[PDB]
Order: sequence, then C-alpha cells, then structure tokens
Amino acid sequence: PNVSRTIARELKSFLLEYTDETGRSVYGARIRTLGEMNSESLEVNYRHLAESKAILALFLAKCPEEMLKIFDLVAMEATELHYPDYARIHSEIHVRISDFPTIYSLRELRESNLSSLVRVTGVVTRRTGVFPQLKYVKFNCLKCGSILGPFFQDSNEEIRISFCTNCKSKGPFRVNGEKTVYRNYQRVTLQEAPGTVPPGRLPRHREVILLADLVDVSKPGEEVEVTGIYKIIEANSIKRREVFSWTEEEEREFRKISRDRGIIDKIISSMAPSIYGHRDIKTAVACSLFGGVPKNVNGKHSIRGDINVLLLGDPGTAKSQILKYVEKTAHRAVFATLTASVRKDPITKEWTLEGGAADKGVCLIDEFDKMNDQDRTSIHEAMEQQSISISKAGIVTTLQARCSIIAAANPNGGRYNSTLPLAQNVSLTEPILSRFDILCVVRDLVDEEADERLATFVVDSHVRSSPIPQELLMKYIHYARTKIYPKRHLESILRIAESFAKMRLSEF
Amino acid sequence: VDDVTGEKVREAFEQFLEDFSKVYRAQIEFMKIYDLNTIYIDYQHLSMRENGALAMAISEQYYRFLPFLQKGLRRVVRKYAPERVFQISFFNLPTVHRIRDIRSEKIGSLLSISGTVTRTSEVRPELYASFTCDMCRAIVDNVEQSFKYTEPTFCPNPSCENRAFWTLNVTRSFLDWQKVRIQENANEIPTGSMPRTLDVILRGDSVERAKPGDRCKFTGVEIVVPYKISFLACHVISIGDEINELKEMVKDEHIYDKLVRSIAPAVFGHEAVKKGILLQMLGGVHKSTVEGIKLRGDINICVVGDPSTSKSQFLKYVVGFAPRSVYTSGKASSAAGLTAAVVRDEEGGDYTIEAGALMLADNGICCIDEFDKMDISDQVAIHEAMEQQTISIAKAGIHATLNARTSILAAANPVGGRYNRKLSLRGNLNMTAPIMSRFDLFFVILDDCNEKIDTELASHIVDLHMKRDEAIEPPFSAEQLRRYIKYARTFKPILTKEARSYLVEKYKELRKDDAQGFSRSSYRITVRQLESMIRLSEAIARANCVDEITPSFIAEAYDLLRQS
Amino acid sequence: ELGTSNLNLDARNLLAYKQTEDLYHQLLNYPQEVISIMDQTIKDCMVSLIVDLDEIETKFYKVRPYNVGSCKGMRELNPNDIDKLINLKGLVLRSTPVIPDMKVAFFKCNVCDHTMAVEIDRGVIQEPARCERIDCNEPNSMSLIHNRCSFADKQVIKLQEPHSISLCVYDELVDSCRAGDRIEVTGTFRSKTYVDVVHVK
Repeated sequence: PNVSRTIARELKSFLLEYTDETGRSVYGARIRTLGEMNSESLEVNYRHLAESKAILALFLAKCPEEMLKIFDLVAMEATELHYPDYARIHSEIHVRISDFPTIYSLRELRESNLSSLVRVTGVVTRRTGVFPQLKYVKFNCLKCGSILGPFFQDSNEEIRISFCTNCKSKGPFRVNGEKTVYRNYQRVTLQEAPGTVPPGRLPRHREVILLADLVDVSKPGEEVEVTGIYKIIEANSIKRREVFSWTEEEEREFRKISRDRGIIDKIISSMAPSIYGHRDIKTAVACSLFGGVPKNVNGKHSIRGDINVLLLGDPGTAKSQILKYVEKTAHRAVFATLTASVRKDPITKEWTLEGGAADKGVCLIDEFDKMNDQDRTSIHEAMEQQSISISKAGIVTTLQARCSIIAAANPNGGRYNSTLPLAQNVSLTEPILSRFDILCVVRDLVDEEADERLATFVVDSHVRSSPIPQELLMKYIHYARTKIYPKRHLESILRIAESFAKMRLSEF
Repeated sequence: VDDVTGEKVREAFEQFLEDFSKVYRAQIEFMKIYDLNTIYIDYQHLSMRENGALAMAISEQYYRFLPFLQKGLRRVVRKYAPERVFQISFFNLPTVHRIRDIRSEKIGSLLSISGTVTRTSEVRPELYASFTCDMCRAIVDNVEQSFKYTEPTFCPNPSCENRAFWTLNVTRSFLDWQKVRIQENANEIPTGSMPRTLDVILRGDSVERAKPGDRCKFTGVEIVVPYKISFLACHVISIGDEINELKEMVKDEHIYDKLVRSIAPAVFGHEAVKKGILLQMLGGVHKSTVEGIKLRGDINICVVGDPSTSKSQFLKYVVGFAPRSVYTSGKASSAAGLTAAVVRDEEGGDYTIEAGALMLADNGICCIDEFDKMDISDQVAIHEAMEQQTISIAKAGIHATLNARTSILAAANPVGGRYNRKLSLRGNLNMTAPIMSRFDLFFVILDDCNEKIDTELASHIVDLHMKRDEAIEPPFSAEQLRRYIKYARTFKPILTKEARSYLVEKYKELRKDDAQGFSRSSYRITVRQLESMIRLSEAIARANCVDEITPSFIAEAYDLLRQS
Repeated sequence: ELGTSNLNLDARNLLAYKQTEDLYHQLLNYPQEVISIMDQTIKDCMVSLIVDLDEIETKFYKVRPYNVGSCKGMRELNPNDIDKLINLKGLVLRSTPVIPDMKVAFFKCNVCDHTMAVEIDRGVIQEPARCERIDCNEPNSMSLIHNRCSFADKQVIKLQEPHSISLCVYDELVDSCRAGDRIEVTGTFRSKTYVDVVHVK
C-alpha cells in the first residue's frame, strides 16, 4: 500500500524531533553509538512514540510484521544520511521495541493474540544456537533429471511431497544443497516461572525463535522478559533483568506484625503445621530460606549470602515433607533429585550442551549420599564459589550460582551409631562438609513423651477425614528479602545473626 | 439432493437452539467472556425434537450436514452476540459400540467408541493458509484442509500461463492436532481373538484431556484414511436380588472368616497371606489432610520365602479374578517397559509414547513376580512412583505428569533361595533401604517336614488333579464377592477417639518389644509401621462394613503385624 | 422372519437328486453366472410362496454352496481350474485391517452445481470428459471426491493350508474368520492367484 509512504515520512520527521529532556535529541546519540560500535540494534521505547502518535502504536499492536517493514528502512536511511557508506558493511538494521505496557502470561496466550506484539515472562531452557535451518525446500529426484519447485518450509512440521514435475515415481527425494537457503536458528524452549503459577495447575511452555544477533546473550535458568510477535513466538527484544507480590495495603501491617511480641518463634511454629517436630530442623530451615546479605570490598572478596543446611538421621523420620512444604512456600524453590554437560538428544541424534540451573532461589536435594561424580563436583563448585562454568559444544560461559542448598541424607546402615563421629558415619569427607555450615541431626526417642505426641498427631491427621498464617508468612519472605540489607563458623554465625535481624526487620 | 436439505436442517438446528431458553443460550453467554467456542450438546437432549426423526436424519448424514450446523451456530451467535474458530461436540449416546462391530455401513455417521488408550503422540499444528503464486502477487484465502490442500482452482487475475500450480505460505493462516491409539477392552475380547487396535485423530480443545493408560469413551465420526478406516473424536471422558444378597451378607457375624478362606480357595494354609491379599484390594482415605497434599492411602504387599511354594498361585488368582489387575514377570521389563515406553522414529512420523504396565488399572493391584532380578532403574522408578503419587515423563522436549494410585504385589526370593533364620530381612532380601520402605506388610513363608499338614497338602494336591472338584470349593462364590468388594469400596469409614487412645498404647506396646530385643524382632519400628496399621484399620472397617471403628477390630491388625 | 438373507445350500443333495444332475455339473465350472441367476430365482420362488412385500421387493438374497468334495490344496489347482469352486482345509494365521472398495463413484464439478453419480463396471471407472451438454460446456473442469463415495468391506487373510495362500473376504463375512481356528473354506479360484470365498465353516 501507499499508506506506508505517509507513515514513513511521519516517523522520519519524528526521530529528528524527539527532545524529552532539556531539549536534547537523544536519537542522535543513539545513532552515533550504533554507528561507531557497528551495532544493528536500535532502541525505541513504546511510550515515546505512543505519546507522539497513538495510531503508530495501534498499527504496531495490530500488524507488526508490516509495521516492521517501515522501521528498518527509515533506520537505514537515517544511518545512511548520518554516516556515509554504511550499507557496504551492514545491509539491514533492526529495531528493539521495548517498554510494552500489557505484560501477558503464558497461560493467556490465545487465538486472539495471533499476529501481534506480546511481552511475556519466563525461564529459558534447551539452548541450541547458530544453526541455519531450512526456509525454502527443494528436492533432488533420482528417477529424472529435474528438480522440484520451491516450497516454503512450514516451521513447525516437515512437508512430504510425492509428486514430481516429470512423472509419478516411487523414488525418494533428497534435499538439494545447491538451492536450499537456510535462515538462522535460536531454538529456545521458554517455560512459566514457578513463583507465580496458581496452585493445582501446571506451568506451560512455548518455543521461541531468536534471530539477527541476540544469540548467547541469554542465561539459562534465569527469569527473562521477551517482547515479540505471536504466530510459536518470534522474539524481537530480550531482557535478562527480569503475580504474588506485596502491596501498599499489606506492607504497613507487616511492620506492625514484626514490631510486636517476638515473631521469630512464631515463624518457627508456623514452619511445620503437619507435625510437632523440634525447633532444630526448622530454625536452620527458616534461617536458610530467609538468608543473609552478600558483601564485597572494592569489587572483590565476594562472600556467600546463602546458608546451606544438611539434615541427617534415621530414614523413618520426616525429612522430605519439610522440603516439600518449602517447595510450595518459598519463591523460586527447585526440588531436584544443576550440571552443565554435552548430552544426546533423541530427535535426529542432536548434540547440545545443557547448562546448570534458581539463581536467587533455594535448591532442595534429597538422598545426598546416593549420587555420582558429576553432580557432586558441580554442587561442590557451587558451594565453594558462586559460579558454574560451561566449556563445551562451542560455548564458554560462566553463569551465576548464588543458590541456597537444603540437602537431606541418610547414614550408612540406618542407625546413626552415636559412639562414632559424623565423618566416620557419613560417607562424605570434610571439605564437602565444611561448605554446609549447619548440620542438623535427629535421633531415636524411646520414651513416653515422643510416643504421647507423634502418634497422637499422626492419628489426629487420619481421624479428621496462635501461629502466623501461611499467606502472610510467604508474603513476608518476599517483602523482607527484596527491600532490606541490615549491616567459617564466625562467618556462619554473623550470617545467622543478620538473617535473624532480617526476620526481625531491624536496621541493624 | 442435500443442497436444499442442508438449509432446512440448518433452520431446524437453529430453531432447536433458538426456541430453548435446554441450557444452551446461557452456555453461550457464559463462554462470551472466555471465547473458546468448544460447546457441548447432548444427543439425548436433541433426541426429543421431531419425535427423534431430526436426530436420525442428522445421525447418518453428519459429515454432509456439519457445515450447515456450524453455520447455524455461527448465525445464532452472530445475532445473539457481537479470530473465529468453532467446535461442536456431541455426547451421551444411548448405545456403546465396540471396535469389533465397526462396518462400512457407518462411514461418515457418528459413533461411540469405548476402549483403552495404548499410545499417545505429540501435539502438532494443523494447517486448516494463504497461497502465493510465483508469477504475480495474487493471494487467496478460501482453503481446503482434508485432502487436495495444494491446488486451488481460481486466481483473481485470470491472465496467466499456468492456472493450476501455486506455492504455500506459513505466514498468513493453525491449531492443536493429536493422534492417539485406542484398543479393545480386556473384558470384551473374543475367545482366541486378538485385541485389535486402531488410531483415532482429535482436534479442537478435546486434546490433552485424555490421559494415557485409562479407559476412554469417544464420540465422533468414522472417517477413512488412505485405505484404512480411522476415527475422529470430539468428546473425551475418563470413564471407569443383588441388594437382597448384599443385605443378607452384611447382617451376619462370620463373613470375615469365610472371606479369609475364600479369597484363595486353591491354596492350603497361609491365612496371613490371604488376610493381606484380601485387605490389599481395598484401601483407605488418601486426602486426609488440612495442608492440601494427597497421602499414600494404599496397601503394599510383598511375599518372600523358599521356592516351589504356592505363593505364585495367589499371583495367578488376582489377575484371573480382579478386573483392575496387571501382571508382569519382572525380568521382561525395564524402566520404560513398566511405566511408559517410547518408539524411536518409526514409520516416518515422530516419537510416540506407549503406556506400559504402570499407571494402568488405577486403584487396583499391580503384581510384579520376581522383584529382585529387576534392575536399578525400574526399582528407583518404582520408588519415585511411591514417593509421590504422580509420575513425570520428560522426553523429546515435552514434560507430562499424571496421577497414579496402584497397590504393589511384589513376589521376591532370597539370594540363595533358602530362607535362613539367623539374620535380618535386609541382608537376605538384598535390596536397599528406600525401596525396602513404603511397604505395609511382609509375608515370610518357611517350609519343613511336618507330616500331619504335609499329607493333607499332598492329598489336596492329588485331589485337585481331577475334572472340576469340590475340594477347592469356597463357602460362597465370587458372584456376590465382586459386588461386596464394590459396596465396601464406596463406604468411606471414619475412625474414633477410643480407637486412637488404644492405638497410642498399642504403638507403645509394639515399640516396647524393640527394647532388649534381637529375639522375636527383625526390623526397625518408626512412623511407617504406624501408618501401615492405620491404613489396615480402615480396611478392616470397610471389610466389616462399620462406619465407626472399635479398637477390637484393630487388635486383629495388631496381631497380624505381630505375626509378621 | 428373523431377517437372515443368507441361504446355506448343500450341493450333495443336488448331486443325489434325479432331476438336477445337470445343474451340479454346470455350477462347478461357472459359479459367477449361476449365483447371479440363483439370486433372481430364489426371489421369484419366495414371492410365489408369498402369493411383507414392501421390503422383499428390493431385498437381495444369495446362496453359499459348501458341500463339495475335497482337493489337494493349491498343488492340484492347475490352470484349467480357474473360476471354479474349490475348498481348502487348514488354519488361518493373519487378518489384515479392512480395506474399502468403491461401489458407486461421485463426481463433483467446480462450476454449474451439477454432481454426477456413476457405477463401477467390474474394475473400471468411466471418467467423463464431457460435462452434461444440456448444461454449459467445459473441457476438463471435473473433480473426484472420496468422502461422498460409497464403499464396501474387503479383507485379505493369510491361510496355512505347507503353503500360505492369500484369500480375500468381502462384506457381511468380515471379522467372522480370524487366526487360531481350524477352518474349512470354499469359494472361487481366481488368477498371482487367489480364492474368492463363497462360504466359511
């Protein structure tokens, strides 16, 4: 249409007039930074042109595929009159549409959101990169000396053609390498985050396409915000910076609850509603989930702000129910049973490297003594320092591993064997035990007291078909862990004291 | 002849949908907010108009009347309400047809097919698609979808050298499509015949509602595939003097004593094994919580002892009597062989997941013979299936988890075969502690030379070897026992306070035997044995059909735990 | 009265009868013509017994002859025995899925709203290049739709007679014969060679 010609000259006049702060045109600085550093990514906020012209925002929300045919052309024209001979090195320059107001979820992706712009949150997995998958398929025939016509490759499923231009044969058709063109590929499977999924439901997952240089800038196992078009999502912009959150009406009552009558013990009694228990497991559990603060001196000497606890005792007691309760309770809690290696993939014998994992979350390990060499060394590296390196399949990336570790184990033989130390009891050695600051251990109770309480509570749980409530407690965890910062055994007790000060919500 | 009949049947269907305010108008008013358009119309509610004659005429020409029905539905939602896909589903047919009664006289008609799902495929985007020509910029939007999807017969500009061929596009058009495998049920297979299976296609939002390994009932249209006779379903559901005998059998007092000797009439002796097998069949409450998590309310039974015994006979009885019973040999299994096997790129298509022995026959007895010759992978898969009630399968990019509730009948043997008394159960069973756990009851059988019961056993063996003797005659048949099992299954009893007050003292009395033990003791006692006797209490409450349990019936379960 | 249109006929009774010795020696060489004329004569003698006519005027009845003597399987089946009745005793091993066969052909046009129905003539479909000349002229505008076509059941069954013969059953006899039974079968030997079953036992 010729209507794009009156659209083009409108935004060509817009880029030379946007002066929002102190009369300065920021687009000239943006075009000189993309021209001097040879970049192809141009940044445009949605609010700027939306305040300028809402019809362009309506056209971008309705038909972004035809709206993107004007943007790249006017950006290359602005770069060509601002910089001479820029077309010799870079032929096309794309744009990055950011600041989308209506952030959607993965469960709200419906048929009405087709062929439109959408900003969705998620977690990235399955990293396969820099592969030129087919976009125009041709076929060599062996029964005749001809070729098949051009067929557009449907990106979700392969196409089988039996008819050829000369006859009707039974012979197979092969891919012609002299005519087939391949477009780039960034096949990433994105998933919904577990910290905002409703209870009872399962998190969905989609496939995202990444093209024209934004490959390997994303970190697997982290929260991400992607703005793209919906058709399979074709991402335009990625953001590695980022429904159950704190409000203004709930934040005043949290300080009012934290000020009166010693809430540390109430949080401890609110930790285990299913059983009576004892405070030694839940005190370590609450101080590990609430955590401490990470501090550095002049950019170096990074201390670990997480607390890794280790549970031990006979297998008849409860050790998995506490982590099963904290998997639902705490935010970004991952229950595993975190390594980066080259692994086989069954579809067409594919080869890729799977990176490790919850960067701010808590990972829960059950049956710690029953593992191999790779998952022991990876957790020892993540317990020693806070990063996991990937050095395979053509990629080298050192990712952040600042996660808390809650591990549960069993001794060799069932019995704890109290007339021997823990180093002779467990099969583990001392430097893997030194990363765990708190080592909680239970024992067997023969007496009338435990028999009077445990059996009565478990029969009260079966005969039926004061503390802080669960919702306020899980909202208080996210409210205290994201706003305040109150200023090896010595490092551990300072972390436990600052974690108790974090739970007490004090200034120091 | 149906070109003028289609508008009349469209007018009749829209008159049926317009004159009834049936619950259809409020159903459209409810889906107005969500815009899914995957409606459900009952065939029993449609069978009253035109004395059923409107239903009989639609019932044979369903594929020839389907766009007229969707056009009438589109016109009534266009007039009663202001990106448009539609799915009309029919359900609740009065006749249930098998897979062996499908003929070619019902091609194109609607049909109700019941059976069991064997395999499931991945979801795929179906076409339903602008076509560009390589000579000019012409475009078309009227697309065909079943067959001949590449050649449209018209262009907007007829001046061309070749009006036949075009080129497809992937940009301007596309939803979920699935192909599953249905098979003949085990109770309606002919004598000597094979359980013939068939592939059924499914579209709309009827996909991912069918769980693999369950009895299912579909309603759809018989469509031929180049030929083969496939099926298209639109509705999915998870299906699956008598009271004078039942009320007479619940009023007496000696029912349980005939029940423990009538659950296995071919086996001489072993009343404890028969007690655990009879109490294994029916469980207790699994949702006994206030937090929101389901618990293990099932009974796990494991039999051990010396070889050449009659312990496999129970194994051959359960599977010949219980309808919800899957038997495996153990050695002819794996991790994927027991739960979910996968095909690997066969017949041109992608991977397909076939259902194994696990997750089949829910709330029934899965019986595994030779439990100790299995590998480590299937035993940790059994432990992962027993730690949590759901099971997760992560393969080819897709992740799928499902509910499972089965009771394990594990037949094991020692490392040397002969059971020696001088050591514990752990070193003789030869399996690790977490897979040795979550087992409610262990049955150890030892044999020796005791002539008085041995001569009776050998006489029973030689008296059984004849044409249908009364030597294995039970006091009552299985005819009332099946409905008694079902009547006790839908009972749901509730424990009492006096039983709990006696139970805490009984747990203290059972744990007092651990003190100065290593004589009349072979294993540890913790919360798991307490949970086993708690689960056996509601099972004996259901077997005696009492709503409120007394501790005297839990005393027999305490004696059963003391006998093991 | 019960609606069973099938008639089981014993050929041995036609053999011992005083008047029909010329009929038993005529149906062993030409079964396709005598079955087609027996379908008319059985309807004629049934309406002679009648003289219920609202349904038997359009109903069809057939004849299944099985009482014939034994033979030496497929080894004695020489080329002078083509299109003759034959009997095989053995066991079936494999039952294929049901394949459809066209009985009438549908022909939908792209223009002028005229559809054409035609019938099969023992294997060939007469495709009309013409387009019903009372209506408008078109040289090649014609299509074929498979979903509106009428089909009949067909099935190839493996039989162990040792030789493996591929027999083929048709409509109203499908899913009656399957692997596992000692089956006596009889029909017409055709020509790769096969046997078109007239009866199973």
